[PDB]
Amino acid sequence: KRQTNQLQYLLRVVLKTLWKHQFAWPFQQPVDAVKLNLPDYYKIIKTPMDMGTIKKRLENNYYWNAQECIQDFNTMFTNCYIYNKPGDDIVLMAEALEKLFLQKINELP
Ligand SMILES: CCS(=O)(=O)Nc1ccc(Oc2ccc(F)cc2F)c(-c2cn(C)c(=O)c3[nH]ccc23)c1
Repeated sequence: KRQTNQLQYLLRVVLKTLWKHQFAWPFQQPVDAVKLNLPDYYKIIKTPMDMGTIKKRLENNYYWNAQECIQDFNTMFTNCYIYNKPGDDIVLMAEALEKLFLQKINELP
């Protein structure tokens, strides 16, 4: 049986696949509430999360384990579902990314 590190797999396989997805671009940096005109965002969302922050955490030895990283991805998706209206384009984009994420995480070593 091959021994492959879970956090390494999360960086090189999982994050890489999601980052390249056509719907990844609104999730590659923190939400810019000022430019997007969402003045209530940082009041409703208490733990903001994005793939750019996850990428930095994976590169800067932040995570204790793979589950702490998985929680950051889940926070990013649920923040989107909490803030935005169902049926909004951004929600449809997050749902497609979350479906791909769950597929990739099923094959985690
Ligand atoms: C890179 C971060 S950014 O903030 O610098 N750029 C950025 C650009 C577009 C965005 O969304 C859109 C998507 C598809 C459209 F057709 C129009 C949009 F505006 C969002 C965006 C992200 N997220 C997570 C939300 O929850 C959200 N709610 C409302 C906007 C958003 C963020």
